[PDB]
Amino acid sequence: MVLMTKPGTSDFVWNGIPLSMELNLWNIKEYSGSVAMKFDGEKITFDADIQNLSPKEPERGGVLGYPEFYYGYKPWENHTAEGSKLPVPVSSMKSFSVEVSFDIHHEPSLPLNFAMETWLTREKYQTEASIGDVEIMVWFYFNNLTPGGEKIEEFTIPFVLNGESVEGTWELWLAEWGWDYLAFRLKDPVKKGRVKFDVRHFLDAAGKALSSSARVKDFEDLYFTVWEIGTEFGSPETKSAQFGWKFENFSIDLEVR
Ligand SMILES: OC[C@H]1O[C@@H](O[C@H]2[C@H](O)[C@@H](O)[C@H](O)O[C@@H]2CO)[C@H](O)[C@@H](O)[C@@H]1O
Repeated sequence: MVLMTKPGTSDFVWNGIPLSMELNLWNIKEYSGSVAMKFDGEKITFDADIQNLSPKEPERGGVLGYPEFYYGYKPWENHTAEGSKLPVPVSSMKSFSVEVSFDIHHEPSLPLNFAMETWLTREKYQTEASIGDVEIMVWFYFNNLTPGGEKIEEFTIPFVLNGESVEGTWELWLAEWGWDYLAFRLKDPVKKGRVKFDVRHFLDAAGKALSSSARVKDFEDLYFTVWEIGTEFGSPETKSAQFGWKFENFSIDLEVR
C-alpha cells in the first residue's frame, strides 16, 4: 500500500514486479488543490483537482506534469526500485512486452495524453539526458495535445487491444532539443482499454528514423533505461486541471539476447 498526496517517488511491488510510482509535477511552479496517487496491491489510481497552475520553465512550452509509474531506472531521478532487470543495452533486447489496462477520465478541454516512454542513454546510469541521448514516447491517447517537434513519418505497428490483434497507425514526431525527442502517436486514440505490445517495434522504428542523425550516434549501443507509464497534461495556457486514471493488469517481460 502506497499513498502520496504531493510530488515524490515511492517503490512498490505489483504481482512480484518491482516498480516505482512518481507523483510527477515537474514543470509546475506552484498549485492549489489536491493530488492523490495510490497503489493498493491490485491497481494504481491517480486523481487531481488543482488550480493556480503555471509552467516552471515557461520558455520551453509543452506540458506541466506527468503522474506515472515505471519499471527500471529513471535517469532524471537517479532512481530504481530494487531487483530491476533494466537498464540493458538496446542491442541486447530481443523483446520487451508491456501490458496494462487503463481508464482515463478528464475535464473536456484539458491537454492530456496516455503516454509511455523510455530514455536511451550513452552511459548506463546517467542523471540527465543531453545531446546524444534519446527520449522515446508512445502515446495511446491524446486530447487537445500534440507532441513536440514535427511529424516526420508514420509507421504501422501491431498490438493487442482489448484481447484482439490489431495494427495501429503511428505518427512519428521528432524534436531536437537538449536531447532527441521522438513520439509515436496512435492515430486512433483510446481513452479506456487494455493493450499489450512489444517495445522492440518502437525501438526498431526509432533507430531507423535516426540512422542519419549527427547528434544520435550508435543507437543500438544506447542503454534502454526504463519504461514509464503515465499521463502528461497541461500547456503554458492551462490554469487548472481536473482528471484522474486507474491502471490495472500490469506486466512486463524483458527478453535479452
Ligand atoms: O526536463 C527534465 C524533466 O523531464 C521530464 O520528462 C519530460 C520531458 O523532459 C519532455 O521532453 C516531455 O515532453 O515530457 C516528459 C514527461 O513530462 C521528467 O519526467 C522529469 O523527471 C525531468 O525532471
